[PDB]
Amino acid sequence: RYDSRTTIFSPEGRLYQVEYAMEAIGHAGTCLGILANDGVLLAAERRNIHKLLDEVFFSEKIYKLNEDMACSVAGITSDANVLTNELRLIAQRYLLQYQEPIPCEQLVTALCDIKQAYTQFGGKRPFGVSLLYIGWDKHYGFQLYQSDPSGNYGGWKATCIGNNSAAAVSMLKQDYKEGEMTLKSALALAIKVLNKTMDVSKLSAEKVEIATLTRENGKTVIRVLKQKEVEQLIKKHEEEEAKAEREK
Amino acid sequence: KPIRALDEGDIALLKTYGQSTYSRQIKQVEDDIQQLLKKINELTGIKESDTGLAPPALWDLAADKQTLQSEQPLQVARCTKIINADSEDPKYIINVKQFAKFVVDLSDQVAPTDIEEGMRVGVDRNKYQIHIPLPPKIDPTVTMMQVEEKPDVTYSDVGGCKEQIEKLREVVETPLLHPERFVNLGIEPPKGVLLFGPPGTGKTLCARAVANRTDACFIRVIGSELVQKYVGEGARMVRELFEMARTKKACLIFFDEIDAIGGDNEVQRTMLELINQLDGFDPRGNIKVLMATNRPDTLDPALMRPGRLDRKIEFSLPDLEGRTHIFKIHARSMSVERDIRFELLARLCPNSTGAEIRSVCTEAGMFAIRARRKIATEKDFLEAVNKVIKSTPRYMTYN
Amino acid sequence: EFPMPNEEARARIMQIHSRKMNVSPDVNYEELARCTDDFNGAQCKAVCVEAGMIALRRGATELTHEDYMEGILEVQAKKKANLQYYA
Amino acid sequence: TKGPDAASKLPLVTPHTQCRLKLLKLERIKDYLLMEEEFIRNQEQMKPEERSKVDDLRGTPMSVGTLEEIIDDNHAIVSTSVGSEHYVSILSFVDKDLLEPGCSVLLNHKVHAVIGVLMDDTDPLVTVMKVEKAPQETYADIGGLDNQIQEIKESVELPLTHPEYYEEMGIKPPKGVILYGPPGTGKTLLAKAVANQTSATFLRVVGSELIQKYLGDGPKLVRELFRVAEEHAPSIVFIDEIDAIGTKRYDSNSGGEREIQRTMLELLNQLDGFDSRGDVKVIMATNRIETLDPALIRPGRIDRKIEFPLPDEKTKKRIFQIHTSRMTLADDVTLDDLIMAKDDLSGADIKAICTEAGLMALRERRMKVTNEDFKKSKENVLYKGTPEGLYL
Amino acid sequence: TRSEYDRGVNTFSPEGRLFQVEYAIEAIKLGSTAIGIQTSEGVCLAVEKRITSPLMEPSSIEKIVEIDAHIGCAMSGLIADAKTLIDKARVETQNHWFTYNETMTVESVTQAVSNLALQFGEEDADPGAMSRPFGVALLFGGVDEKGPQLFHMDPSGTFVQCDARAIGSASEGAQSSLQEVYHKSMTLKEAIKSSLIILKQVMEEKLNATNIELATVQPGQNFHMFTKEELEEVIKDI
Amino acid sequence: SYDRAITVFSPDGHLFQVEYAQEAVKKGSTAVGVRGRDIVVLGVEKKSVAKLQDERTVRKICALDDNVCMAFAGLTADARIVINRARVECQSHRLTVEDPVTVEYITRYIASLKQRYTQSNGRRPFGISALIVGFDFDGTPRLYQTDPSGTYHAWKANAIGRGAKSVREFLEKNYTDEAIETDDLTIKLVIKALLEVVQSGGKNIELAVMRRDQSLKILNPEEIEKYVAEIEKEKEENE
Ligand SMILES: Nc1ncnc2c1ncn2[C@@H]1O[C@H](COP(=O)(O)OP(=O)(O)OP(=O)(O)O)[C@@H](O)[C@H]1O
Ligand SMILES: Nc1ncnc2c1ncn2[C@@H]1O[C@H](COP(=O)(O)OP(=O)(O)O)[C@@H](O)[C@H]1O
Ligand SMILES: [Mg+2]
Repeated sequence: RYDSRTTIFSPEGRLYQVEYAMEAIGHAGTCLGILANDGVLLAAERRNIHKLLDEVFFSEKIYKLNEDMACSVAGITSDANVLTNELRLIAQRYLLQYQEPIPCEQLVTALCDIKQAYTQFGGKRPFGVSLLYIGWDKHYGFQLYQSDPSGNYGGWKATCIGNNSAAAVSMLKQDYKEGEMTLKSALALAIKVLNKTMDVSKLSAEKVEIATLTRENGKTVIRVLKQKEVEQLIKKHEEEEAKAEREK
Repeated sequence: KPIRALDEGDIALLKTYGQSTYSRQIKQVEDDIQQLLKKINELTGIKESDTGLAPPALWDLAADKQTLQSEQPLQVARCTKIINADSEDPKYIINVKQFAKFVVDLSDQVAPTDIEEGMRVGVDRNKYQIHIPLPPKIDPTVTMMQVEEKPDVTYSDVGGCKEQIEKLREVVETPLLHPERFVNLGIEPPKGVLLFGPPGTGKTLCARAVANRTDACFIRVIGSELVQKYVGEGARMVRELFEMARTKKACLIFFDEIDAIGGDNEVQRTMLELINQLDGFDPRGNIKVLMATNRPDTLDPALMRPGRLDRKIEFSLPDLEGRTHIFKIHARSMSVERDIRFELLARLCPNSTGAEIRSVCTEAGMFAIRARRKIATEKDFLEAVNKVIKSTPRYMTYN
Repeated sequence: EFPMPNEEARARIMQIHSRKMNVSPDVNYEELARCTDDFNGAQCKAVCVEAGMIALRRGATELTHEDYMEGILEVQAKKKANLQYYA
Repeated sequence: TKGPDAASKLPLVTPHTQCRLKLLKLERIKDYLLMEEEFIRNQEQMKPEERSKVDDLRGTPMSVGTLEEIIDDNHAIVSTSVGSEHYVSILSFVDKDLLEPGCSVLLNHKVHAVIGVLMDDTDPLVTVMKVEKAPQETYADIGGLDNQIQEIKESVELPLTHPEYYEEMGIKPPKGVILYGPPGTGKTLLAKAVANQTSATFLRVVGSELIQKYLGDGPKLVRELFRVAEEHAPSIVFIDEIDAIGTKRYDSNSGGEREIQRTMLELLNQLDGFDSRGDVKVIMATNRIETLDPALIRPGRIDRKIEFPLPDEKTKKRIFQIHTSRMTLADDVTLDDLIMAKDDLSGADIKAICTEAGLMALRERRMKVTNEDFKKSKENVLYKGTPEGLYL
Repeated sequence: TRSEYDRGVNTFSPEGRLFQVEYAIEAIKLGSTAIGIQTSEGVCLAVEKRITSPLMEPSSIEKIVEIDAHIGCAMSGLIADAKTLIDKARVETQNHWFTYNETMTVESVTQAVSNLALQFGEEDADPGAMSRPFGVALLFGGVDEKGPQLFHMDPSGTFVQCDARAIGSASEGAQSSLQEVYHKSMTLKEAIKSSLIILKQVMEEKLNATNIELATVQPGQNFHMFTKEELEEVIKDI
Repeated sequence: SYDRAITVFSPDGHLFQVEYAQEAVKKGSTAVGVRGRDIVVLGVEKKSVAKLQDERTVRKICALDDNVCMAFAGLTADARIVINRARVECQSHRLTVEDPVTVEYITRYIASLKQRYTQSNGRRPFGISALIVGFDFDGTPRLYQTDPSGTYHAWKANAIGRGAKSVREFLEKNYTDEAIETDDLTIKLVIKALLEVVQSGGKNIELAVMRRDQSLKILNPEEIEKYVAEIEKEKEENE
């Protein structure tokens, strides 16, 4: 059949290796990002915390790339690390060449060009990694982009990739009020999405990984939600859910 | 929004509400129509079969009563090994169709000489003794064994197989027409040839052409016939056809679709009988066998051994000149214009068998019929070859 | 072990397969044998058969060795390719 | 031979809009049916030696066998239905000229001498395989497939009607035609339409029906079917689902596979048996055309091959018009958004979409289907490609 | 079992045949017919356009191209493969005009083009080159010191002097016709009439202005491709 | 067999990988380009964004240079790569010869790049088809179509992507000399060609127009509704 090296074309025109790289992301941890009026956030699931992981870390799924850049990863760990290192490399190369933080579109296109080159030629397996870039620029303010192992990308305001990503994005689009969400509403929506999309009746703060990017006073600050902060957020959501169910 | 089951009130309202005033009458009339049709079909019935009674001018009723009482019914059986009768063991194995096999004696009417292995023996119903041999009396005008004396197709009709037709000419004519040349060259005349090539190449037609030229009668035998119901006495079939060929003058035996026969108990009887009628029959006869099937290997290995079928003629898909000749041959029998570019059509159908060519001509005729024109045009042939052959890519990268 | 007929074995095979045809002594089996390099057994029988066939093709011209020569040329390779792009 | 016993074919009522004209036409048909039943019943009421002795000579009961050989004018080789065959006599009263290998001779129960011949023997299977009531579907009920309908009419209708063109051009009428395409395209509907408009005997066959358990019953059934078709000439044989027996020929090991191969070789032989000039044509339909034997579809056996592609946009809208021609649609239903959506909608899919839209309308206690009902129905009935984003 | 020798160009068949090169040869039969005739007064090239759509711009379909003012070209095969072959031919002609400052003969032109061809099975392809045989047949015509000259180039890299050669989907029929309709002292005008006659006889569609491109090279004038009006004048006679 | 090898000829002389790459364009989205007396237009079928995708970065029509534009169909990533290479080559050609790149030159470069990507193993062919439009510096209307095989052709009005055959027949039946007399007539022609396949109108349609050297502005979503309203007005006018 036509399931050999990626540089092959099915008679119907499909790139089967690229398609398998697509469908492989469904095995990765669920991560989503939402665009709010005055902030952006990345919510990711810690699928593997058994009992004895040191948690010596800043974020596993979320990776900071530049003083204005942050992204979440979903795919094979090796390709994840390679893509993140290349992201840092290209961002700093743009900063050196132009003395300006790299735009989100430009960096995303650079990474996607690399990924396409990894499926265009050479007999090399495509990067089985899908990304969710978060950042700010003077060109378009706050932007969210969802990458793709095929080398495609798209500008989104709400997107979930990983396991159960289809249902998560479906309910998210069913429950997204564009242009009228602050950071708090976006955080609550992300918590509700993670509740509905993960296989736990009461998800813990350990399984949740949230990082928020916000531009304030001339500079953009990227911070991951501390343990106390994320615990307070999830408890606020569970009391909101309790209020909703008792009212019903 | 939960679906709500249609309540009885909703069912009642929805049924009547908006409806034709005539709708009730229409439905009743249609139902009555169906009931009336059923009633007619019930009251016609009982159509009389009227079995095959001849007019009373032919009924000798007393004689039929006497033949009913006297004439015994004999079951039909297939005989088998003679078990060395020689008047000391007058017994034979006979297989009474699906009933059973038995070992039976003769009858006073019959003699040992006309009973051997393999023919149809009429055994009785008590002792099962063979009471009359019933030769299949096949001589089959009701089925295959074409038995065509001088086929209408001639040397001009066959087109393209020039090398093939020349090899066939040699083998089945130079001994047949000039026996003295083979005699004075000290070589037995070619015992036969196996005409192998892809199906539809026309090997049958080329054989019939040489048959018409030799003025020797052409015998075509199918294999599926004696694979299907007429199995068993196929040995006697080929026995009697070879016999009548001996009675006949110079002949041309031709086995097509023989792959079915070659590819086996009664079948094995058929080819060992033809071994007896080819090796045992002197190879000097004028009953030359013309073997022909697509398969060059499925034939039993004991068949092409020397002293038997000696050469093989490899038919191949017609070339450009062959294809245009076939096109002209098939279009001669059609109402077309006189300026049809048959070379163009031959070019447009590469690697196309002769059957595909005749189908292309037929489709051109149908296309001409479609526009209700009595004469087929070149455009019709172009559309026909576009339809049959090929059952942007070749126009945008090649040029 | 059955070895490939060497030269005189080739001649012997040619001879054996040609005793039923009215072949004259004008022929030279030894030359045909030394022209049967790489030939193996049944190939020589095909040589004899084809030689007889063209002896008929020449017009039933019995008593010929040139037919044996041409037969040695054609045998299995009787089809002549006529293939382009070969210098 | 007796001519074509076509279907009943009650006259079609044209309005179909539940109006007075429909009532008039239906009442007229009912009136004619009533005067037919009156006549048949009253003529049943009004007005009332050698044959008995020949019945006595025949005896009781009389077995039915198939003639296979005739040695002399007073002896033959009949075969009972079991499979056994006997050398039996022919009594005088049996009309000889009707005796032809393959008939149905009537045999005495004891000493199975031929005492008569049965013109009509058709076994229950081949009898039900014959169409009696023409299907209500018609070419008007077929949307699109103009080329397909045109080809089928050229194949099984033009030789039946005025055929002078076929021999005027010198080409043979197309012996047999096969329809292929994805499931639900219209292969069986186009055969129903042919049966509705035919003037010849139509023989519907399931294909898998021909196979029978007992040895020799399969080829016998096929032989009887085509013998009926010829004897019922002109006739049309519709072997639906030919792939049930039409699969690739392979060497057989088990007895059942040998019987299956025997049945198909019999079918192929009998397809070869009749001349193309004969007025018996075969029509075969399948979804897996590629899995058929490349000898049943030989140009010398089945020249035509009618393709049934998934309907295009205009054919889709034609089918939608046909299946919504009996609905009480509103003025808002565009019906164009549905045929827009680049999908693999077929005729069956469009019909199911219409039915589902009607069911949505019923679900809203309304009998007027709207665009929203069609919208939900299309998603409801469509089950189950390229990832979104690769191909723009 | 020819399949094992089918894959790849570096595999020899038991009959010693280069099957992939043979397939490249047969890939010419998918190109439109091109006819070139050699005459003492010059050489003419006639081709079949095979217009896919009346909307297409005819000038884009380049069956006949100019390698140099003194030489002409006709093509049948893959458009891409040809384009590379034509560019190499023009580049080599200009290289000869640079180094030797003379008009290089059409025989040397086809020699150089064949040198670019027949290089599929070579190790010099490391920087990047064709790993498969070129699938386009070349018809080279022009005038040189030996008078007018026509050369046909084989996808394997073989070239031969042909007095009248036809390549394309209809090489066999057009060549068979040219076999008996060609004559040595045939004039250029009657040669062009003969070429158009063969093209009409072999074309699938009727003969008009947009079905044929016509080129001619004579010792006096340079390479001339027949314009619309010249095509009408030469096609009204036929 | 002979299908899973880019540089292997089939027995019938087909490079089946190249044809498969060509067919992969048919799975894209319709894009029709028409050239007029003074205008060239690029009509594409825009995929309807569900609820969140930013249309600003789903660019289907992209400008290689100030004098050339192009619309692709068949693979977004390969399209992006060839777009970047095309603009890099346009800038390099303007560096080498200082005059703006003619449509023929950039089309030839794109075709040669795709060809060199379909002549060796380990290099998958660019599975897109491009419609190059623009004006040469002398002011002539030229439109070009590039095939994944690496070949290019000159078309007066061509369509690519899915349903390109139907739009092709529409243009064959409707491309007239007077149909391009004015810019509005060409716009009407291209809109009608698009609505032949994308029947909804309004949205799902993107147009870019090029008059004589003005740095084309893609028709923004304020007059596309106006232009389709004029189209409907004419449509009810003649019927
Ligand atoms: N062209 C058409 N116009 C109208 N209705 C159609 C059309 N094609 C199919 N249909 C509808 O599809 C239904 C089923 O079609 P049909 O029985 O002909 O399918 P088929 O192609 O023979 O399928 P299969 O081979 O899978 O049994 C019909 O009852 C009819 O209502
Ligand atoms: N060389 C030929 N010249 C004319 N007709 C041919 C030729 N070859 C095949 N045909 C056509 O093929 C049809 C029958 O083919 P047939 O001889 O049965 O094929 P096969 O080679 O399998 O025997 C005839 O109608 C005949 O006209
Ligand atoms: Mg069906």
